[PDB]
Parts: sequence; C-alpha cells; structure tokens
Amino acid sequence: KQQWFCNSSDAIISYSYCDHLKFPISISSEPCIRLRGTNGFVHVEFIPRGNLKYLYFNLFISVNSIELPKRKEVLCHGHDDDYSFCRALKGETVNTSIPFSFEGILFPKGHYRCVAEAIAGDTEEKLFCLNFTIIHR
Amino acid sequence: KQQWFCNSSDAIISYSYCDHLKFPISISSEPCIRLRGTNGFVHVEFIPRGNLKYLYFNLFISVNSIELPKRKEVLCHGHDDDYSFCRALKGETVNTSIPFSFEGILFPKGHYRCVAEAIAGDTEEKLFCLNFTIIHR
Amino acid sequence: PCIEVVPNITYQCMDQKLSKVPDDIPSSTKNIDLSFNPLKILKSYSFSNFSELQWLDLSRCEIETIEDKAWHGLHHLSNLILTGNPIQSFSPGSFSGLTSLENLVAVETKLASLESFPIGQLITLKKLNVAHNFIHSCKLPAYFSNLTNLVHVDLSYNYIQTITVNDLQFLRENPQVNLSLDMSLNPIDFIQDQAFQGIKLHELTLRGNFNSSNIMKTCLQNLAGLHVHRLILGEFKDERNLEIFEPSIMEGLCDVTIDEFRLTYTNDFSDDIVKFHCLANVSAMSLAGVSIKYLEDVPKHFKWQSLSIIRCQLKQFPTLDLPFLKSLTLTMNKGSISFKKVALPSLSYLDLSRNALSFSGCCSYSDLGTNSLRHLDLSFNGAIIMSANFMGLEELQHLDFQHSTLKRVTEFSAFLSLEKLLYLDISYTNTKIDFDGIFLGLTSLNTLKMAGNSFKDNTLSNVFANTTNLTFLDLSKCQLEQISWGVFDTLHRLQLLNMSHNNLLFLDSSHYNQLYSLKELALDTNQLKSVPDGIFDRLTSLQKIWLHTNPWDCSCPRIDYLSRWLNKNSQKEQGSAKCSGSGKPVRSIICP
Amino acid sequence: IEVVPNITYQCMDQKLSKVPDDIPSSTKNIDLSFNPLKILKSYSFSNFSELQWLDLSRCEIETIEDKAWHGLHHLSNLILTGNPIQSFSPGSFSGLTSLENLVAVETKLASLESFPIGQLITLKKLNVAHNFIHSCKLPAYFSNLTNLVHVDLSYNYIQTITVNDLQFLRENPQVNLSLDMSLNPIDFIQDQAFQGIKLHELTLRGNFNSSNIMKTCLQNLAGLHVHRLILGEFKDERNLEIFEPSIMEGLCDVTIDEFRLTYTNDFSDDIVKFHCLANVSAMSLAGVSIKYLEDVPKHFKWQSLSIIRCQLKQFPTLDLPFLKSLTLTMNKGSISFKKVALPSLSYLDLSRNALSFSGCCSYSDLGTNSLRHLDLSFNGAIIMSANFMGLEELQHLDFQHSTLKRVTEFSAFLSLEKLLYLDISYTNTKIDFDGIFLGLTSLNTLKMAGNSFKDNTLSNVFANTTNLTFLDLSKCQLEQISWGVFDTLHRLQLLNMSHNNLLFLDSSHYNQLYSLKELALDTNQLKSVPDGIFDRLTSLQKIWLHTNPWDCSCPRIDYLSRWLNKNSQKEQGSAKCSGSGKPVRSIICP
Ligand SMILES: CCCCCCCCCCC[C@@H](O)CC(=O)N[C@H]1[C@@H](OP(=O)(O)O)O[C@H](CO)[C@@H](O)[C@@H]1OC(=O)C[C@H](O)CCCCCCCCCCC
Ligand SMILES: CCCCCCCCCCC[C@@H](O)CC(=O)N[C@H]1[C@@H](OP(=O)(O)O)O[C@H](CO)[C@@H](O)[C@@H]1OC(=O)C[C@H](O)CCCCCCCCCCC
Ligand SMILES: *[C@@H]1O[C@H](CO)[C@@H](O[C@@H]2O[C@H](CO)[C@@H](O)[C@H](O)[C@H]2NC(C)=O)[C@H](O)[C@H]1NC(C)=O
Ligand SMILES: *[C@@H]1O[C@H](CO)[C@@H](O[C@@H]2O[C@H](CO)[C@@H](O)[C@H](O)[C@H]2NC(C)=O)[C@H](O)[C@H]1NC(C)=O
Ligand SMILES: *[C@@H]1O[C@H](CO)[C@@H](O[C@H]2O[C@H](CO)[C@@H](O)[C@H](O)[C@H]2NC(C)=O)[C@H](O)[C@H]1NC(C)=O
Ligand SMILES: *[C@@H]1O[C@H](CO)[C@@H](O[C@H]2O[C@H](CO)[C@@H](O)[C@H](O)[C@H]2NC(C)=O)[C@H](O)[C@H]1NC(C)=O
Ligand SMILES: *[C@@H]1O[C@H](CO)[C@@H](O[C@H]2O[C@H](CO)[C@@H](O)[C@H](O)[C@H]2NC(C)=O)[C@H](O)[C@H]1NC(C)=O
Ligand SMILES: *[C@H]1O[C@H](CO)[C@@H](O[C@@H]2O[C@H](CO)[C@@H](O)[C@H](O)[C@H]2NC(C)=O)[C@H](O)[C@H]1NC(C)=O
Ligand SMILES: *[C@H]1O[C@H](CO)[C@@H](O[C@H]2O[C@H](CO)[C@@H](O)[C@H](O)[C@H]2NC(C)=O)[C@H](O)[C@H]1NC(C)=O
Ligand SMILES: *[C@@H]1O[C@H](CO)[C@@H](O)[C@H](O)[C@H]1NC(C)=O
Ligand SMILES: *[C@@H]1O[C@H](CO)[C@@H](O)[C@H](O)[C@H]1NC(C)=O
Ligand SMILES: *[C@@H]1O[C@H](CO)[C@@H](O)[C@H](O)[C@H]1NC(C)=O
Ligand SMILES: *[C@@H]1O[C@H](CO)[C@@H](O)[C@H](O)[C@H]1NC(C)=O
Ligand SMILES: *[C@H]1O[C@H](CO)[C@@H](O)[C@H](O)[C@H]1NC(C)=O
Repeated sequence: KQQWFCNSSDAIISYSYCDHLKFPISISSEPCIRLRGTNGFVHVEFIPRGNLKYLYFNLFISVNSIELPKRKEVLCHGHDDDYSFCRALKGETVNTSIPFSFEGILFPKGHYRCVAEAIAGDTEEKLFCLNFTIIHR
Repeated sequence: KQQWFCNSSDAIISYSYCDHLKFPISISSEPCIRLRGTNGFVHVEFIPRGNLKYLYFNLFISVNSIELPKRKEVLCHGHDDDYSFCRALKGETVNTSIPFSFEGILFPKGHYRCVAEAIAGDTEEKLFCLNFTIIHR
Repeated sequence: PCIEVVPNITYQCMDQKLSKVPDDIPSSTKNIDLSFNPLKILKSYSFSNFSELQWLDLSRCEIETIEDKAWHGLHHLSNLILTGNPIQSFSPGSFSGLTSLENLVAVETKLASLESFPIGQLITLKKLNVAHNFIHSCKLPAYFSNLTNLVHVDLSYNYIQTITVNDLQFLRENPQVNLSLDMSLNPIDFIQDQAFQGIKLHELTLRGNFNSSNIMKTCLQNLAGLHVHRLILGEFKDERNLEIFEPSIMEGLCDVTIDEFRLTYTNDFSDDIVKFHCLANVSAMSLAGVSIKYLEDVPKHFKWQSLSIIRCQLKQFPTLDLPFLKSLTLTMNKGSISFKKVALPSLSYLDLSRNALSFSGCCSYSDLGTNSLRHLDLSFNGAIIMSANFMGLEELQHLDFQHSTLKRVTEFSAFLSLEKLLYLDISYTNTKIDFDGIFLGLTSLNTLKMAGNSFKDNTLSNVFANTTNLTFLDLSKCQLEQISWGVFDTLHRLQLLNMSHNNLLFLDSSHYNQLYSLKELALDTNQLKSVPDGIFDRLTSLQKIWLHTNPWDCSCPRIDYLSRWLNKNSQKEQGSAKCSGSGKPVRSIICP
Repeated sequence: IEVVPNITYQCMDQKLSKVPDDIPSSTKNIDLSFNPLKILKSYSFSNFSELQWLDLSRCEIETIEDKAWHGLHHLSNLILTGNPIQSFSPGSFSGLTSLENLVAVETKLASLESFPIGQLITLKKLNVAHNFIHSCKLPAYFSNLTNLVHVDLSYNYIQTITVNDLQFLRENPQVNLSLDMSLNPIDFIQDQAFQGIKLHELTLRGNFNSSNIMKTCLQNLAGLHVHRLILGEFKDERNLEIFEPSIMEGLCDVTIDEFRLTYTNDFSDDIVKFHCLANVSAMSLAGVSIKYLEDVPKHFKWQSLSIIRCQLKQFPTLDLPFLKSLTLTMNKGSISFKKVALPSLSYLDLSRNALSFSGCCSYSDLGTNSLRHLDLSFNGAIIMSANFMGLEELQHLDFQHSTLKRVTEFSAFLSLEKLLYLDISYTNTKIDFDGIFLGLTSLNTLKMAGNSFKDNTLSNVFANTTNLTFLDLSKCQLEQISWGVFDTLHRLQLLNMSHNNLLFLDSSHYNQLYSLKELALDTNQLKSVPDGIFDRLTSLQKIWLHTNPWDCSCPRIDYLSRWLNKNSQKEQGSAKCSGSGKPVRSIICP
C-alpha cells in the first residue's frame, strides 16, 4: 500500500507502512532523491504517538537480499537539538520540512529495501515504521 | 661475571655475559643511568662477530620477576642509518660513543633483569648477549 | 479493554477507540493513558473513583469541553496532559480539586491567553506548558503572586511579537521570585527600552525567534539590565535562519548579566563569537550543534569555569590557557581531530569522549597542565598511544578508555602512578594482556571493566595481585579458555565477577575459596560441560548466579551436586541452566 | 661444522692452527674467521678448487706468502678484513681467475698506488675502508679492470681531493664508477677537480667538522655529473654546529639525478626547498629532523620523494605535478592525513606512521587517477567513508595492522574493479555484512587473517570475488562455514583456515576445489573428517592437518589414515593421534 513515490536520474524511491506499525505519518522529499548527490528538503507531516525529545531511527537496510547490519541514526539527542520538532510532545501537530544535502558514494545497483523504525528514546516505544523501496541505476 | 657496574642517584646497573653466549664487548655509560632522567653516552668497543648492517636487539626484561614481553629495538635498518658502525663488518674493530637522552616515566622499584641479545638481521645470528641487572630505589 | 502494565497501578488505554472513561479499572490505578481516544467531552466526576491517580494523560483526545467538576476525586494528581485538545472555554476553576498538581500541560489547547486561564488556585504548580497556542502576551497575570511554587513556564511557538515594560511588570514586584521562561519559536520584533530592567530570571530560552540580524541585534540591546542564570540562544536547521550573523549582534549582552551562556545551531557562524568581548564574565560557556571550526586565542582574563563543546565541527583541537577553568568537555565532534597539549591548571574534569580523537603520548602533567584532574574520559575515540604512566596526574579517580584503541598498555606499567584511581574502563580497547604487571599502581581501584579484550594463550593470568579493593570485575567477552592458579585469591571485597561470554572448558575450585564478599557471578554462555563438586559452597555472600548457555552434561551421578545445588538455590539462579540434548532444566534433574 | 651437506662448512673461532686437510674438496663456502693463522701458506688450499666464497676475517694474519691463492680459479668473494697483513708484495693476488669482490678492511694498507691488484679484470667491487690511505688518487691500473664499479674508501685519512687524483676518470667517461668517501676528514677540494667527471653514486657522509669547510668543498665539486649523491652525517661523530641551506649553493654547479640526505645534527626545513635541488628526479630524506614540508615550488622536477624515519609534525602539503611516487614511512610522530593534489601520482606508500585518516578513500584525497599502489599498513584509525570513487586504477591495497573503521557499513571497495591484491589482516574487522567485498572482481590475493565473523561463521562474502587464487582466513576465530561459500572460487590455488576453532568440516566446501594446490587446516579443533572429503582435490600439492586432536578409533580414522598414508608426500607437518601421539599416516584399520 504505497503512500508515496518519486522517480529520478537514478533512483525510484517509494514507501509503504510497515506490516506491524501503521501509525500515520506523511513524508516527502524535494527533489526526488538522486543517489549520486542531492540537496533538498524532507517534508514531514504527522502527529506523534510519543514525545520526540529523544527521537532516533533504526534502519534495516538490504541490497538484493543482503542485509546490512542494523544502522542507527539519532535526530534528537535531547539537549539543545537542531530541530524544532524535537520539542514536540505526544499528540501535537508537526509540520516542518528539513533540509538535507549529500554527495554520493558509488552504491551497487539493484533493489534496496530499508525499513525505518522511528523511536522515542525516552521510552523505546516505536513511534512509526516506514518501509521504503529503492531501485537504482 | 660482573663485567662492569655503576650506581646512580636512583639506580644500580651492572652486567655480565649471558650464560651461553660469551662473545666479548665492553660497554658503559657516562654518566651512570638515572632512571628518572639522563643525557650521556654509551661507550662501546668490541669486534663484531658479524656485519652490523642490520644490527638490532631483543630485550628480555623482567621487573621483580614479572616478565615483560620480549621487546625489539632496531639500531641499524641497513639504509641511511644514523650511526657510523652500521657500516662495520665482521672482524673490523669498533670503538664509539653513542649519544642518548631520555625523560623518566615512573618505574616500579626493585629488581630488574634485562638480557640484551644483539642480532645481525642479515644472517640473523647472535653477535653478543649481556645480562644486565638494574636495582631501582 | 485497556492494556495491563503494572497491574492495579499503571495501565494503558491509549488508542482504544474509546467512547469515554471506563469504570472497569482498578480504583487503585495511579497511571492512566487515554490519549488518542475520541472522548470529545469530559463529563464531570469522570475521574471520580480513580481516586489515587498521579499521572493523567489525555493527549489528542478530541476534547472540546471540560464540563467542569471533572477533576474532583483527584486530590493527589500531579501530572495532567491535555495536549492537542480543542478546548476553547476553560470556565473558571475548571481545574477543580487538583490540589496536588505540580505539572500542567496544555500545549496546542487552542489557547488565546493566561488572562482567560483558571489556574490561580493551584498553588502546588511548578511547571506550566502552553507552547503551541494562540498567545500574544509575554505578560504574566497578577495571580502568579498566588502560585508560590511555579518555577518554569513555556510560551514557545505562540505569536508573541513584542515585549513591554508591562509584560514583565510583575517580576519587578517580586524580585524574590525564581522563574524560567521559554520563548523559542515566537516571531519577535520588538522589546522596548527598560523592558528588562531589574528582572530576576533563571532560565530564558530564545530560540528561532528572529528573522534577521537587525531585529535580533536591536531586540538584544533591549534586554539590558536583566540578571539571568542561563541564557540559551540560537536558531534551528528547520526554520528561518539569519542569513548573516556577526558578533556585534550581541552587543549589550554586556549590560545583561549572565552566569551560564549556551549557544546552539546557527546558519551563519563566526569563530570570533566565543572570543567576543561581552562573554568574559560567564562561569559556564557552552556550545551545541555549532559550526565553530577553530577555537584559539580565547582571552586569558575570561572567567569561564566550565566550557562545553558538543556536536560542533572543530578542525583542530583547542588552544586554551584559561586559568580558571574547572571542566572542559568536548564531545561528539564531526572531525577526527588529534589531541594537542594544554595548560589549564584549574582543571578537574575532562570529557573528551566520542571524537575519534587521536592522542599520542598519553598521559602526564605536561599534556594538560593541572595536578588536580579527577576525571579523564577518553572513551569512544581512536588511537591512544600510551607512552607515559600518569606522572603528575595522581589525583585521578575516573579513567575511561572504553571503545578506543589503546596501544602499548602492556609494555610497561601504564597506570603505575594512579594510586587513587577508583574506576577503570578499558573494555573494548583491543588490548591483549601480555604482561602481568599491567595494573600495578592501582591499589585503590574499585571498578575494573575490561570486557571485549583478550589474553596471552587465552589464559586469565595473575593480573589482580594488588588491586585488592576491587568490587566490580568484568571479563566478559575476553576469549578466556582457562584461569591460572591463584588469580582471585586476594579479591576478598569483590562483589560482582562477570566471566560470561568466554570459552571456558572447566572451572577450578581453587578460585572461589576466598571471594568472601561476592554477591554476583556470571558464568553464562561459556562451554562448560560440568563443574567440580562443592565449588560454590564457600561463596557465602552469594545472591545471583548466571549459568545458562553452557552445554551442561546431565548424566547422573555427575550432574548431582549442581542440580541439587541449583534446586536448593533456584532463587539465586538467573536465567535457566539446561541439559545438552534433552534441553531440560538443570534444577529439574534428580539422581538416585 | 657443515651447514650444507658437503658443500659449505663453518670453521669460525676454532683455535685452528691453519686450514684443515680434513674438509671436503667440493666445499663452496668456507669461513675460518676468528682463527689464529698469521700466514696464508703457499698453495695453502690448492685442493679446495670448487670454491666461490672464502672469508678469513680477523684471522690475525701478518703475511701473504707467495701463491697462497692456488688453485682458486672460480673464487668470487674474498674477505681478509681485520688482518694486519700490512705489505702486499707483487705476490699475493695470484690467479684469482674470477674475483668479483675483494674486502681488505682494516688490513693496515696505506695506498692503492702500490696495492697489487693489477690484472684481476673480473673485479666488480673493491672495499678498502678503515685503513691508513691518505690519498684519494685513483691508480692507472684501473684501466685494466673495466669491470670495477664500486670502491669503498671509508674511514681513511684523506683530506684532499686534487685534479690529478681524478685524472683517471677524466680520461674514461665510459667507465661507470662509484665511490664512498664517508668518514674522511676532507678539508680541501682543489678547484676544477670535478670538471668532466662522472660518478654513478658518491657518498659524502661524516666528512666535515665545520660549516664553512663543507661549503667550500662542496663548491669544488662544480661540473660533476653524478647519478645519486648522498650527504649528511652520523650521531656518533662530531657534527656540524650550524647547517645553513646556503652551504649547499654550488650543488647548483653539479648534476644530480638522485639526491639523498641523512641525519644532520642541525637541520632546517628550508634546506630541502633549496633552489639547487629543483632538477633532481628523486629526492629522499632519511633520518632527518624535518618537521614541516609545505611550500615546495611547483617548478621542482621531482618524480619521486621518499621521507623515511623523519619527524614530520604534520602531513606534507604537496602540489608537485610530476611526482610519480611518494613514500612516507616510519614517521616519528603520529600524524594525520591531509589531502594533497598529485596528478602524476602512481605509487603512494604511507605505511608505519601511526597515521590516522578520516574519510578514506577517493579521488579528492589525492588528486590522481593513475594510482596503482596504496599502502596504509601499520597505521592508526582509518575511517572508511568513501569507497574509492576516482581510484579505480588500483591494483594493490594494503591495510595490515591498521585499525579500519566502518568498512563493514557499506561496500567499501566497490569501485576497485581492477584490484589484484588486498590485505586487511589484523585490522580487527568483524565481518557483519556479506556484501563487504562487492566490486573486487579482478582480485587474486585476499589476506584477511586475524579478524572475525559474526557468529564465528564464515559467511558468503566471496560470491563475486572470483579470480581469487590465494585466500587467507587464518586466525579469524572461525567455528563453522556457511554453505555455498567457496563454490565460485574456480581459480583458487591456496586456502588457509589454520588457527581457527573448527570442530567439523563439511565435504561440500572442498569438493570442486579442483584448482587447489595448498590447503592448511592445522591448529583447529578437528577430531574427524567426512569420508571422501579430499578426493576431488586433484591439483593438491600440500596439506597441513597437524595440531588437531584427531580421534584414531577404527573404523573412524579409516579414510584419513589411509589417505594420508597414500598421500604422505603432500602432508606438511604431522597429524598425530590424541592420547598416544602416533601419526595418523601410520594407523591401519582392520
Ligand atoms: C551498500 C549499502 C549502502 C548503505 C548506504 C547507507 C550507509 C552508507 C554509509 C556511508 C556514508 C557514511 O559512512 C559517510 C557519510 O555519510 N558521508 C557524508 C560526509 O562525507 P565526508 O566525505 O566524510 O565529509 O559528509 C559529506 C558532506 O555532508 C557528505 O557528502 C557525505 O554523504 C554521504 O556520502 C552519504 C551517502 O552518500 C548516503 C546517502 C544516503 C541516501 C539517502 C537515501 C534515502 C532513501 C529513503 C529512506 C528513508
Ligand atoms: C615496568 C617498566 C619496564 C619496561 C620499561 C621499558 C619500556 C618503557 C617504554 C615506555 C616509553 C616508550 O613507550 C615511549 C618512549 O620511548 N618515550 C620517549 C619519547 O617520549 P614522548 O612520550 O614521545 O615525548 O621521546 C622522548 C624524547 O626523546 C624521550 O624522553 C622518552 O623517553 C622515555 O619515555 C623512555 C623511558 O623513560 C624508558 C627509559 C629507558 C631506561 C634505560 C635503562 C638503562 C639500562 C639498559 C639495560 C639494557
Ligand atoms: C531556580 O529554578 C531552578 C528550577 O527549579 C532551580 O533548580 C536547579 O536548576 C535546574 C533547572 O534547570 C533544576 O532542574 C536542578 O535540579 C537545579 N540544580 C541542580 C544542580 O540540580 C534553581 O536552583 C532555582 N534557583 C534558586 C536560586 O533557587
Ligand atoms: C597459514 O597461516 C598461518 C597463520 O597465519 C601461517 O603462519 C604460520 O604460523 C605462524 C603465525 O603466522 C608463523 O610465524 C609461521 O611462520 C607459520 N608456520 C610455519 C610452519 O612457518 C602459515 O604459514 C600459513 N600457511 C600457508 C601455507 O599459507
Ligand atoms: C516491507 O515490504 C516488503 C515488500 O512487501 C515485505 O516483504 C514482502 O515482500 C517480499 C518480497 O519483497 C515477499 O516475497 C514476501 O512474501 C513479503 N513478506 C512476507 C513476510 O511475506 C516486508 O515484509 C515489509 N516490512 C516489514 C515486515 O516490516
Ligand atoms: C556479564 O556480561 C554480559 C555480556 O557483556 C552482560 O550482558 C549484557 O551485554 C550483552 C552483550 O551480549 C547484551 O545482550 C545486554 O545488553 C546485556 N545482557 C542482558 C541480559 O541485557 C551481562 O549484563 C553481564 N552480567 C552481569 C553484570 O551480571
Ligand atoms: C653503473 O653501475 C652500477 C653498479 O653496478 C649499476 O647498478 C645500479 O643501477 C641499477 C639500475 O640502474 C640497479 O639495478 C643496481 O642495483 C644499482 N646498483 C647500485 C649500487 O646502485 C648502474 O646501473 C650503472 N649505471 C647506470 C646509469 O645504469
Ligand atoms: C644472567 O644472570 C642471571 C643471574 O644474575 C641468571 O639468573 C640465574 O638463572 C639461572 C637459571 O638457569 C639460575 O642458575 C640462577 O638461579 C639465576 N640466578 C638468579 C639470581 O636468579 C640468568 O640466567 C642469566 N642470563 C641468561 C641465562 O641468559
Ligand atoms: C564582565 O562583567 C564584570 C562583572 O562585574 C564587569 O566588571 C569587571 O571587568 C571590568 C573590565 O575591565 C573591570 O574594570 C573590573 O575589574 C570588573 N568589575 C567588577 C565589578 O567585577 C565587566 O563590565 C564585564 N566585562 C566586559 C569586558 O564586558
Ligand atoms: C505544511 O507546509 C506546507 C507549505 O506550503 C503546506 O503546503 C502544508 O499544507 C503545511 N501545513 C498544513 C497544516 O497542511
Ligand atoms: C676508544 O675511544 C676512546 C675515546 O677517547 C679512547 O680513549 C680509547 O683508548 C679508544 N680505544 C682505542 C683502542 O683506540
Ligand atoms: C634546472 O633546469 C632549467 C632548465 O634546464 C635551467 O634553467 C636551470 O639551470 C636548472 N638548474 C639547476 C641544474 O640547478
Ligand atoms: C554478483 O552476482 C550476483 C548474481 O549474478 C548479482 O545478483 C550481484 O548483485 C552481483 N554483484 C554486484 C551487483 O555487485
Ligand atoms: C603487590 O606488589 C607490591 C608492589 O610491587 C608489593 O609490595 C607486594 O608484594 C604485592 N602486594 C602484597 C599485598 O603483597
């Protein structure tokens, strides 16, 4: 059940919700991601099921079935953080859009998965879980 | 046994030949080593039983009966070496005073042993082997 | 309905598609979470027979009306969370009976102001959160005279554009009132002259307020007068950042009186800002998320007593001669910088963790310039080369190296002069203990953590011979295959020994005869098929023991001592020891 | 003492009266050193004719009497050092039909003029160091010895070099010769003395007491053409107090392909930026207290730069656009890598510096596309963050003993499709991710000893690493191996899995290894082997199974004891039975 997609010079990104955590959120890039390199924005719209003071992610990436080991990525360290949304409390409105910028590594070609569990550090309660699908050329 | 000795403001050094290697050398320091810190010269006169092009040492140190792992100290790498004598050949007379300098780290007190095999990394044979005894206070 | 969390005590009705409050709940409940239920309205005496609730959470409950009288049976309720509720009318005393309330959270409760806010009875209050609302007044109603215990207030993300001498008119009346204010994310353009004259603020947070330099510059000049403890200042990666940012913008901070300054992320940054002249008399300078790249030439007169750099971008390690500095903290640096000598004779606390820092010739007086350092955290870094055993640093109680790559530590007694050391962590340092004098000198040591390392011939040698007052010892994940004789004969004050996650093949009763004060012993997940008889019998202070994930051989008469022993002691065993093949527990087995 | 059976014997320090009759007539090397001899007798060894190498060092000898060297019609190396055989009368060098190398160090000799080595046309190397020679003068008999290419004149009494001394070389610009002048107190070199002379290499180490004297002496090398010049001093000798770069001017009157500095008591970073070095093709420091090396002028024509056992405080900045080769090795410091721009760069060696290196590796690090060899061994933390975009011409990568970070977090060698050789041994890498070696499809040689795998299971990482001829998985704490693991490696000739903790082998790995020559499995924990396991190991030349606790029960040990007995010539070391000690070769099941 896609909730989004986008095409680009190399990537065809797309995501559905996770079979086990459907809590709602809506999210988008701008531009669509080029894996070769990219500056843009991540538009995020949703209302969290827990405080984002200690927001972080768990990424379960995999290329052509080859699991990469669990990758972790912190967004809100819970002190003088760089994002507005870090102050969001449980069940508050969140609209922001986050700038990002990166120059690419040479990624192997083919079919990537990535589940991104968002998580509230204060409670380890899962806030949400997307399930991306990237195809690269 | 005692081939030489000297005592300083915190140490008392002395050597003999090694039980099973007697090939001769007469070495000494001026001043006598203070483990806390010392600038001086190591005077060395002897006849190499081998080329010195790759002279190195194996130090088997031991503090109050606790053996440290074998320690290795190259003197001649056989290439643009810092000392006259790396050029010396088996048989050639060798006489020199080698400058040295250090600042003391803290040494535990008591009975050290250091046997120093000298080795000719060309043939890998033994040139000579002193058995020192430092007594620190 | 509802979940089962700590029964009759904490429950979770979150997102239970609930019409309204269910009575099918133990009256003794002290924690409810109803958030995410279409309650729509708070029919009064709702929370009547939930008489000892502490923590009420009604976030995103779609509630429009608090039919007052709703909070009646709740003498002792402290936390009340009403976030994301469309409450327009807070009809007076709506907060009725909440006599013990300390913390009130009414974020995104569609609130126009504090004037219209019926909270003047709740003396018990300390924290008040009205972020994300429709407020425009910085001003604090006169009923705060009544709220003695209110100490913090959060107005961030409202519409306050202006701060007058009246908005603050109240703090002047009581300059023996400790209050802290957060006004981050409020599009502020005007503070008038003398607005902040003779004001007593603890924490003032001004983040992401200003749309450009001149507004800030000027708004800032007009804080003049204020005595503040902690001023937090900066913007946010996800909001409008001042295109330009020059130190001049904090002219007049020199009229504002600060003991702790705290700078955060900022689109444009200037290395000259922390040298900037108006910060000289802070006692706690501090940076976070800031793209500062060098930090040299900080003027020597400055009276910073703690400095702290966190998630910044230093390209090279600070040059600092600050003589009044008691605590330095540089951490989570972008770089991979390399340590350089300093001279901070007042220094007592150095946390250089998480920088991929590299440190050559550690550690002695020469490196730091204090003789009063007590805490050195060099954890989560790169190559630390030990060419010096802490001569000069003998005042130290906490050395952490964990997860850094220590080198040469086994080539001399590298901790010899650390006779006062209480805690050592070298866990995960890729160290292979080749030398039995590794720990000489460490006679006071209590905690020793040295997991994830390894031993010559995989043998636990006699390295503890005079680390006598050791009370915690972790040798987990050290690839041990066996244990030399005598090793533990002296650790009489040892309480926790972890030797789990190793490859031990047997144990030897010659180790446990004298661990008189030992309460905890992990030996799980090794490869023991068996244990000598009577091995645990002299462990007189023992409480917990782990023995699982070993292939225990349960053939009788072999397995008798242990089965018996664990059965008698089942209480102490943690996890569950099991038999090879059958898979059955060990305490289960009964020999003839 | 014979070391080689009937072909070399060592008689050193044997209080030997004189040569033994005893010893065989075939012996090819012989060493009588540290023996009292005093006279090399006449015909002293006519019988030892099949002889290549003779050494008589410190034999206390005072007289070479006549025709001692017969027959000696094939002797190449002769070593008389440390014998007081002062006077060599035209009757000592008899019949060395084939002498390449003569060593008369410390033989009291006082001049070459009268030194009797006239018709030894074969000679390649003369060494006369540590003697009493007072004259640089190169004899005319040198015309007869067109083989000679190297003379050692070291540790003698030479103070002067004079135009007639080097006349011989003026009248022989076809002769290729090399001189080692080191440790002579040379105070004067006459003007024009090095006009029209060519040396291959000249070594002037430890000659000068005084700054000025060096300056003037160096002056009068003017006109010299020399392939490799070697300058500096030693630490156990009287050095120069001051060494100002200007002391080098007038090297710009001499012509040098390869310059080489060594230890210099006093040294100035700007000495290596001297203008008179700009046209040297190979610059090289060694033992020097250089601390910075930054603003080197772009006109410099250096094609290779070697910094060794120096003291750099900071990684050099360099834009030398014809530098083809950079070796920075054994640095005193720990230093950390900084970007450079070396577009001619093809061979970088940065080993053994305790070097740290954030964001390894890609084009922007170096500024070349022609890098064929990168060696970052024996260093600190190397943080893998790019995967070699731009560096795809790499054939040899070495990481040994450095601490490699993040290498398991992506396919970090992805772009190295041309890579032949990879060493990641002792990098303490814990392999988590089966795609770690993606990209390495040209790869022959993979060394990854002393690491480890998740769950101590050798997993499927060689799926696409298909031209592997040599794989070393020794010391990786292995307990078992995933299933298809080796099925791709059709070209594999060597597999090391020794020093691991395997308890069982599975036969599916080792069938199909038809190309395999060497297989090491010693020093695991094996007790047994699937019947059949080694049958299709057709190319097999060597197998190691020793240091395993083999169970020699019958009928269990049947296949193997048989097999190993039949293949006894291939087994390296010996597989012994647990308990007894008996070779598994020798068990016979009934
Ligand atoms: C085979 C499996 C691959 C899995 C990919 C994920 C893991 C990749 C880890 C490698 C990158 C990381 O270790 C280093 C990194 O982050 N580099 C950024 C950094 O570069 P430096 O050169 O070190 O300054 O800072 C630079 C300046 O900011 C910046 O240029 C560099 O950025 C990168 O190289 C990051 C990579 O290019 C990754 C790009 C992420 C792609 C986003 C996909 C989103 C899909 C939707 C899922 C939510
Ligand atoms: C339980 C102890 C037994 C083991 C003792 C032996 C091993 C000691 C090794 C520790 C020191 C070594 O790792 C680093 C070193 O080399 N330091 C020298 C170096 O100092 P920096 O740290 O680089 O400034 O460079 C400086 C500048 O030159 C120099 O001053 C420093 O000097 C030292 O640290 C050397 C130590 O003080 C060791 C002294 C050796 C004493 C000689 C004994 C004499 C008898 C010899 C018998 C064979
Ligand atoms: C003023 O208010 C604060 C908050 O109640 C007091 O408490 C200190 O500061 C923080 C708030 O940021 C508290 O959480 C800490 O617990 C307190 N400090 C420490 C070290 O724990 C502060 O003390 C008050 N000031 C005065 C003078 O009473
Ligand atoms: C297989 O691996 C081992 C271990 O790495 C090799 O090295 C042997 O063991 C030690 C440790 O490296 C060395 O010092 C020895 O020199 C090696 N053994 C012998 C008998 O010399 C071993 O050489 C490797 N064998 C092959 C064929 O590659
Ligand atoms: C994430 O999405 C994938 C794609 O739908 C889910 O896996 C499914 O797709 C597989 C191939 O991609 C199918 O072959 C599988 O049948 C199917 N998965 C299962 C378990 O049947 C994946 O499960 C999704 N995310 C999760 C579980 O978090
Ligand atoms: C003894 O050591 C082990 C291993 O370090 C400890 O287990 C912890 O670390 C594990 C690493 O494998 C992690 O799985 C866990 O975070 C943690 N164990 C559990 C059950 O959470 C264990 O804590 C130590 N035992 C003690 C202190 O008794
Ligand atoms: C001159 O003779 C020398 C000595 O034999 C030759 O040998 C040198 O140069 C070779 C390559 O050019 C090397 O392979 C030799 O090992 C090297 N020997 C020494 C001591 O440097 C040299 O080739 C001849 N000259 C030229 C210009 O080729
Ligand atoms: C160097 O001398 C020491 C004694 O000064 C030797 O130590 C002796 O070791 C042998 C072991 O065979 C014993 O005979 C003695 O009991 C030891 N004496 C003491 C005081 O310990 C040492 O063996 C010598 N060096 C060697 C063997 O290389
Ligand atoms: C820092 O605040 C102090 C707090 O009193 C101010 O005064 C000090 O610094 C002055 C700068 O020269 C000195 O003249 C005084 O000795 C000292 N005075 C007091 C009362 O402490 C000062 O205004 C502030 N400094 C700056 C540079 O803004
Ligand atoms: C979030 O921001 C964008 C900017 O235009 C807007 O389109 C979106 O609808 C915003 N907010 C809401 C509440 O939808
Ligand atoms: C070796 O050198 C010293 C240094 O002066 C000298 O006294 C000694 O006699 C020399 N020995 C010989 C044989 O020259
Ligand atoms: C370097 O080469 C150029 C061009 O041949 C020339 O102008 C200059 O004289 C040379 N300098 C030397 C050899 O010192
Ligand atoms: C290696 O080969 C397999 C099977 O053909 C392929 O799926 C895999 O992705 C290849 N390696 C890459 C793309 O790096
Ligand atoms: C530990 O060693 C110390 C110092 O080397 C020594 O005094 C003692 O013999 C040991 N400790 C005890 C309690 O004996």
